[PDB]
Amino acid sequence: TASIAQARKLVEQLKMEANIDRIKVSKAAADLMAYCEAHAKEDPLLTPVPASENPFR
Amino acid sequence: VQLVESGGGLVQPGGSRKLSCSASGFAFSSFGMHWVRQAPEKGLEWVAYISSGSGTIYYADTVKGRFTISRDDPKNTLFLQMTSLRSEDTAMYYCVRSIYYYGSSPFDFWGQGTTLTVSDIVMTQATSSVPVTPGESVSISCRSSKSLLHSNGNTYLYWFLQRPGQSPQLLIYRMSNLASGVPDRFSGSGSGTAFTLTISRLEAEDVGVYYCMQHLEYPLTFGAGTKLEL
Amino acid sequence: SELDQLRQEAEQLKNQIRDARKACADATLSQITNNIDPVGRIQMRTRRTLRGHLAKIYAMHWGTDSRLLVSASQDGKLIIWDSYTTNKVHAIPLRSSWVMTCAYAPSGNYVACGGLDNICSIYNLKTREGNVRVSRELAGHTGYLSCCRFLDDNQIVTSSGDTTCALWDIETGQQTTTFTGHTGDVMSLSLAPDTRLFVSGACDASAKLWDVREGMCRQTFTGHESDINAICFFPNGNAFATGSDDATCRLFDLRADQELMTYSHDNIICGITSVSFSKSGRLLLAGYDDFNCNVWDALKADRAGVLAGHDNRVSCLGVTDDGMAVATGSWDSFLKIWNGSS
Amino acid sequence: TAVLAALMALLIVATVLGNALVMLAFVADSSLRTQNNFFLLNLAISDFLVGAFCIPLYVPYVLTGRWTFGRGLCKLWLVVDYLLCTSSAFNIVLISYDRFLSVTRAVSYRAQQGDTRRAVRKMLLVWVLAFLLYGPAILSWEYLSGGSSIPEGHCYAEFFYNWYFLITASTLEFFTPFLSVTFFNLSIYLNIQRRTRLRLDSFTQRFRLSRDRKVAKSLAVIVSIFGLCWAPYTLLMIIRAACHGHCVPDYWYETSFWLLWANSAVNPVLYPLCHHSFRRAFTKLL
Amino acid sequence: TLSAEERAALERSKAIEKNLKEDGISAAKDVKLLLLGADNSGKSTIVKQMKIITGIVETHFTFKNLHFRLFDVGGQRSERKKWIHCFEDVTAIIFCVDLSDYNRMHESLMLFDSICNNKFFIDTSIILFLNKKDLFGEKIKKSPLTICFPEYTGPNTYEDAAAYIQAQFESKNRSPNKEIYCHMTCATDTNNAQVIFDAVTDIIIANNLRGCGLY
Ligand SMILES: CC(C)CCC[C@@H](C)[C@H]1CC[C@H]2[C@@H]3CC=C4C[C@@H](O)CC[C@]4(C)[C@H]3CC[C@]12C
Ligand SMILES: CC(C)CCC[C@@H](C)[C@H]1CC[C@H]2[C@@H]3CC=C4C[C@@H](O)CC[C@]4(C)[C@H]3CC[C@]12C
Ligand SMILES: CC(C)CCC[C@@H](C)[C@H]1CC[C@H]2[C@@H]3CC=C4C[C@@H](O)CC[C@]4(C)[C@H]3CC[C@]12C
Ligand SMILES: CC(C)CCC[C@@H](C)[C@H]1CC[C@H]2[C@@H]3CC=C4C[C@@H](O)CC[C@]4(C)[C@H]3CC[C@]12C
Ligand SMILES: CC(C)CCC[C@@H](C)[C@H]1CC[C@H]2[C@@H]3CC=C4C[C@@H](O)CC[C@]4(C)[C@H]3CC[C@]12C
Ligand SMILES: c1cc(Cc2c[nH]cn2)ccn1
Repeated sequence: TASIAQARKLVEQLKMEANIDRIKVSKAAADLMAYCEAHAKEDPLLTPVPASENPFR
Repeated sequence: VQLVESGGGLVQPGGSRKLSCSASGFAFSSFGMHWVRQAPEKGLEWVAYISSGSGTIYYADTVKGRFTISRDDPKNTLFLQMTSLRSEDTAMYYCVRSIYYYGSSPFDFWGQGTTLTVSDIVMTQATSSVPVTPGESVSISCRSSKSLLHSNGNTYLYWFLQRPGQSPQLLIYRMSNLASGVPDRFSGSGSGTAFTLTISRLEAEDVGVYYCMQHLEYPLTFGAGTKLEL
Repeated sequence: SELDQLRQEAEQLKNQIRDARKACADATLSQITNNIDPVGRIQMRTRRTLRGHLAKIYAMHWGTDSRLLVSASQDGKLIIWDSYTTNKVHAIPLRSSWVMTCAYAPSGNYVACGGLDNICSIYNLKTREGNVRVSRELAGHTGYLSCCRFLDDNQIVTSSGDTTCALWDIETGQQTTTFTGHTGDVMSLSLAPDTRLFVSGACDASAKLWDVREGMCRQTFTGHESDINAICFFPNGNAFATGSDDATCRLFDLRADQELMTYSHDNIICGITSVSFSKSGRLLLAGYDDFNCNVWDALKADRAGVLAGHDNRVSCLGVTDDGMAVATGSWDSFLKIWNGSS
Repeated sequence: TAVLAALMALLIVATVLGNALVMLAFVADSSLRTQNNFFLLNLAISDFLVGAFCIPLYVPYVLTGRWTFGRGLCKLWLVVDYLLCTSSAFNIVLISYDRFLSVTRAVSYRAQQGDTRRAVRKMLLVWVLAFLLYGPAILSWEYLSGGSSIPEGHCYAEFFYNWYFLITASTLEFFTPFLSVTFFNLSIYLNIQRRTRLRLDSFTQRFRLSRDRKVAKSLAVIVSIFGLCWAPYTLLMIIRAACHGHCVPDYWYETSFWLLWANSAVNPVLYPLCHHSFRRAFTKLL
Repeated sequence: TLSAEERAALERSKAIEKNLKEDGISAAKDVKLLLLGADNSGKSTIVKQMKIITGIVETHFTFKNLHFRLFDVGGQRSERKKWIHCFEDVTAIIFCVDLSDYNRMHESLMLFDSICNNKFFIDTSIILFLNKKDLFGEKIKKSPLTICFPEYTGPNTYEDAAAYIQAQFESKNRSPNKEIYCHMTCATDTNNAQVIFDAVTDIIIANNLRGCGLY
């Protein structure tokens, strides 16, 4: 009775995942794009800092 | 962690004496060791330094050539061989451990000291004594002839507290950091050559003499010391 | 009878979720980010080379001060480096040399590691004795330890090859919560910035989102074709990226509950070992079996640059908290620090 | 005339950069720190200075026919030239002795492999013994035998026409090293053949037998090239000393003279290039 | 280095670097062996004098001035190809096969093929062990070898039956550069340490010859 016990748990888990609220992909894509734009200047790898401000000269 | 000194006592002028510092409860071979002396009714004076691994040895000018500092790592014993002892050498000699890596706290533990009786950046603490009352905020000032701020961003200024009858204890290391086991009421502030130790909500235990030491370069020099009295 | 009926209901639920995800898939991230300008060519130089490991480096982790880092090698040595000076701050001899993961506590007082010995060992870096000592050995996993991350000085999350993740109370040495549901070996985990959620990637080619406090799986992310080896949260916590053996990296969204973008190239046919984001999240850096680290444009899925400075697998990488530099560890026993110049 | 100048320049070019890559690869790679890797560096160091200091300085001696650099500088060149070639011969014995230990004392060789303290100590002994063979002899021959028989404008060893010293010096410089290299490379072949014989006593067995033959050809070339470059000059010096140059053609001496320096250009091809660890380092740099 | 504390910090780092080299030199003097085989193939007691030093079980012993470290990975029930690359720098692989178990005989053949042709063990030699050869000879009388190998058509004698099984495993090796050291051992056999030492010595010489540039 191992398979039948596992089947009940797997079905019950899928119910929880199917009841979540999902936003549109366009809404989710915009938020990721917005965060990158807002923090672009404080990203040293994206925009390398002048050598005076680089600890790894 | 324990540091017990022995070998001190009354000696004749021009004689020789061997001071020992036995270490227990910590990795002795990992710590550099200093000898610091304090003349009776005087401030602290650094004597010698031996690094971990015995590779680097420093002496104060007043003792260089007469004193020899050595360590025995397997026995966890620190030695100070003294020769041609003068009346200027009459002091209490303290054994001080100090480990050096990024973010370490040198001079964190001091020994009880041994008494010997014989028959350069200038650190200034102009205020010898300060009358204080419990629960009131107190500020102590220290000055240096040279800027203690290094190009790496560290300001190598240390604060010590020597309560009456007790060995010195580290309060502030590198001018702002609070030593382990020290209440948060102590705060170190400074810039360039002028430094301030602020003690908010002073208590009975804080009564004592406060010394500022520079570790920017050798020889390490101490201030005169500021005494707090009720 | 009952078993057959139940497994049919699972298929209906899977179709319900797939239809639900397709309903909210109105647009594509590629379409959204078409207008924005590319990041250009990302050129990074090796500022530092950390030498001293005498075997394959398997893991590295930056400290929160963006200066100290811990690396693990199978020479049985945990080393803590001062990256500014290349000074070695500590060298921790490991009881078991088969280490696969290492973690630096955000407080800086502890480091953790563990591998094929099925143990997560906690090391105290700030002791009155002046040496690093083992403070805790977390036993309870029945498979190898693949990843570990501190939440604080008292809590750590570990993923294992026994298909489970665990949340541990370090002071008591017991796992308070066990996260079950993966059908394969869990190879990696990433903590959300608020440390309320964490994602894990397993060898069942799926990524599961777990609630730390509640202790259950909130969402499951599929789309990879082979074992997931690496996983990393987006800096705002609303997305994560994975790396698998199918030579692809995928960006999954938590709120949209689906994949948003795939980062693969036709020349790339090797597995991915490590993934990380830049501070703004615009760059996705991935380590590969072909000895290289490819810098991707996270929004546009363009290969921005290549870090080619290792003669063996890039086994691990990490970006500092301030975003100043990226470290790469490799099977050639070297660590390298990279950043660009104006 | 100009052709001879180009050939000498080519030998200078090949010897300098050829032995420089071995030194460049040794510095570039930090994993090349086994005692064998140090010994190959020492051979490269000895041969590098031959093509950079000795051969370039000797070019005027051939084109002009007279030594115009002075009596004092000639003694320096004689000592350096005899030191480097003697050290090059002693390095080859050191490399062959190293390979002899790896096959025979395999357990102990691997235990002591990577011990840089022994490698540096054995490297120093090569240079110390190399100097003691010709250093004191060249410097103190004029000051102990009376005058100098070397005509003004000529630069060669004081014992150039001596018969008793040349045969004795060459015995400890080439005759003993050549028999040692022959003995060492022969014992490697016998051990490999014997070990494979017990192994057999398929596709795998064919490959192992083919590998042993490839080593045998590699071992034979090493002994042959070292013998081919050094034997003519070493024999000519002893023969020419007996007849004082009457029985030896003048142009024959120079031809055998350049064979020893030609050995400094083939050594990088033999030991480092055929070495597996150094071959990867060459590809890594280029 | 300029600061007084930085100079002592640099000295501490140099002292650490020196100890790392000393540990690595002592570590390189050990012969690391990966122990593989079936679930019950005699790998637990392959050497009598060895002593143990869910996880990886490491066993070490010293034989004729050579230190052997044997790692048993049978306790790892997880996916092997996720952690088998941790042993890419192993000196040799010891594979144990039980000749008295026909049911697991075909299990060993497919297990041998994957390890022999693994991408991380191309140049790694294998010391194949065929244990319980005395029980195989006793059991070959009533039970013919054709039960486990239907394609076997040779004589039913013990000498040929054991040789056929050995040839089956060596047929899995598709790389001419790999050398397999097969040995027929009993339960009461007490020279397995010598067999490993003889095989490892041959492997070391091949490694040394590569190290000295002859290969
Ligand atoms: C790299 C290769 C080409 C080097 C070749 C070296 C040999 C073949 C060349 C270089 C130097 C040349 C010698 C230079 C000087 C002399 C002395 C002269 O009175 C006879 C010719 C003779 C003896 C030349 C013979 C050929 C020679 C020995
Ligand atoms: C005319 C002479 C004096 C010029 C100098 C030649 C000698 C002294 C120079 C030239 C090449 C140099 C070597 C170049 C590379 C290395 C590898 C390094 O890990 C140790 C130092 C070492 C071994 C150097 C030692 C000194 C060296 C051999
Ligand atoms: C072991 C090896 C490296 C030692 C080498 C020592 C060499 C470099 C030293 C020791 C003796 C020195 C020689 C002593 C005497 C003379 C005679 C003088 O008119 C020219 C310089 C000259 C020729 C010196 C050249 C350099 C010299 C040969
Ligand atoms: C013209 C004459 C003087 C040249 C003499 C060459 C001698 C002095 C030079 C050239 C090669 C040098 C060696 C090259 C490599 C090493 C290994 C290093 O770890 C220690 C120093 C050591 C051992 C050097 C010692 C000095 C050395 C032997
Ligand atoms: C007076 C001297 C120069 C004449 C002797 C020349 C020959 C016989 C000497 C010079 C260099 C010497 C070698 C130098 C170094 C070693 C390494 C040592 O571990 C074994 C002996 C060995 C291999 C020596 C063997 C003998 C040797 C080859
Ligand atoms: C013999 C001869 C020399 C001098 C020489 C001959 N050829 C080139 N250089 C040096 C050492 N041993």
